[PDB]
Amino acid sequence: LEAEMAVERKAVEDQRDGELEARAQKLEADLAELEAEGAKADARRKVRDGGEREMRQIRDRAQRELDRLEDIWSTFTKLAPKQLIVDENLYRELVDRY
Repeated sequence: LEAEMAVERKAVEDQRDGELEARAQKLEADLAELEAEGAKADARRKVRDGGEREMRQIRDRAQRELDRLEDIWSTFTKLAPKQLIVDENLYRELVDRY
Protein backbone atom coordinates (compact mmCIF):
# COMPACT_ATOMS: atom_id res chain seq x y z
CA LEU A 1 0.00 0.00 0.00
CA GLU A 2 2.85 2.39 0.76
CA ALA A 3 4.45 1.51 -2.59
CA GLU A 4 1.25 2.03 -4.59
CA MET A 5 0.42 5.28 -2.80
CA ALA A 6 4.01 6.42 -3.31
CA VAL A 7 3.81 5.83 -7.06
CA GLU A 8 0.41 7.58 -7.05
CA ARG A 9 1.99 10.52 -5.22
CA LYS A 10 4.78 10.45 -7.80
CA ALA A 11 2.23 10.58 -10.62
CA VAL A 12 0.22 13.44 -9.08
CA GLU A 13 3.36 15.44 -8.28
CA ASP A 14 4.68 14.76 -11.80
CA GLN A 15 1.49 16.06 -13.42
CA ARG A 16 1.62 19.07 -11.08
CA ASP A 17 5.23 19.67 -12.14
CA GLY A 18 4.24 19.31 -15.79
CA GLU A 19 1.46 21.86 -15.38
CA LEU A 20 3.88 24.20 -13.60
CA GLU A 21 6.47 23.78 -16.36
CA ALA A 22 3.93 24.36 -19.13
CA ARG A 23 2.50 27.47 -17.46
CA ALA A 24 6.00 28.80 -16.76
CA GLN A 25 7.03 28.20 -20.38
CA LYS A 26 3.94 30.03 -21.66
CA LEU A 27 4.57 32.92 -19.26
CA GLU A 28 8.23 33.09 -20.29
CA ALA A 29 7.22 33.16 -23.96
CA ASP A 30 4.80 36.01 -23.27
CA LEU A 31 7.48 37.90 -21.35
CA ALA A 32 9.96 37.36 -24.19
CA GLU A 33 7.43 38.71 -26.70
CA LEU A 34 6.84 41.77 -24.52
CA GLU A 35 10.59 42.34 -24.15
CA ALA A 36 10.89 42.08 -27.94
CA GLU A 37 8.28 44.82 -28.20
CA GLY A 38 10.47 46.90 -25.88
CA ALA A 39 7.53 48.78 -24.39
CA LYS A 40 7.77 51.63 -21.90
CA ALA A 41 9.02 51.09 -18.35
CA ASP A 42 5.49 51.58 -17.01
CA ALA A 43 4.11 49.02 -19.47
CA ARG A 44 6.96 46.64 -18.63
CA ARG A 45 6.17 46.90 -14.91
CA LYS A 46 2.45 46.46 -15.56
CA VAL A 47 2.90 43.29 -17.62
CA ARG A 48 5.55 41.95 -15.25
CA ASP A 49 3.21 42.42 -12.28
CA GLY A 50 0.39 40.75 -14.19
CA GLY A 51 2.56 37.77 -15.07
CA GLU A 52 3.93 37.49 -11.54
CA ARG A 53 0.40 37.53 -10.11
CA GLU A 54 -0.65 34.88 -12.63
CA MET A 55 2.29 32.68 -11.62
CA ARG A 56 1.50 33.20 -7.93
CA GLN A 57 -2.11 32.18 -8.57
CA ILE A 58 -0.99 29.10 -10.50
CA ARG A 59 1.35 28.12 -7.66
CA ASP A 60 -1.45 28.75 -5.15
CA ARG A 61 -3.75 26.39 -7.06
CA ALA A 62 -0.96 23.81 -7.29
CA GLN A 63 -0.39 24.08 -3.53
CA ARG A 64 -4.14 23.75 -2.95
CA GLU A 65 -4.10 20.49 -4.92
CA LEU A 66 -0.95 19.32 -3.12
CA ASP A 67 -2.37 19.99 0.35
CA ARG A 68 -5.68 18.38 -0.64
CA LEU A 69 -3.77 15.24 -1.60
CA GLU A 70 -1.70 15.49 1.59
CA ASP A 71 -4.91 15.67 3.64
CA ILE A 72 -6.19 12.62 1.76
CA TRP A 73 -2.95 10.79 2.56
CA SER A 74 -3.02 11.77 6.24
CA THR A 75 -6.66 10.73 6.61
CA PHE A 76 -6.01 7.40 4.89
CA THR A 77 -2.99 6.72 7.11
CA LYS A 78 -4.55 8.29 10.22
CA LEU A 79 -7.81 6.38 9.73
CA ALA A 80 -9.75 4.75 12.55
CA PRO A 81 -13.42 4.16 13.43
CA LYS A 82 -15.50 7.00 14.92
CA GLN A 83 -13.84 9.54 12.60
CA LEU A 84 -16.09 12.22 11.10
CA ILE A 85 -15.65 13.86 7.69
CA VAL A 86 -17.60 17.12 7.55
CA ASP A 87 -16.60 18.05 3.99
CA GLU A 88 -18.48 15.62 1.75
CA ASN A 89 -16.05 16.48 -1.05
CA LEU A 90 -13.13 14.92 0.83
CA TYR A 91 -15.13 11.77 1.61
CA ARG A 92 -16.22 11.52 -2.02
CA GLU A 93 -12.59 11.84 -3.13
CA LEU A 94 -11.55 9.10 -0.70
CA VAL A 95 -14.27 6.68 -1.80
CA ASP A 96 -13.78 7.34 -5.53
CA ARG A 97 -9.99 6.96 -5.30
CA TYR A 98 -9.65 4.39 -2.48
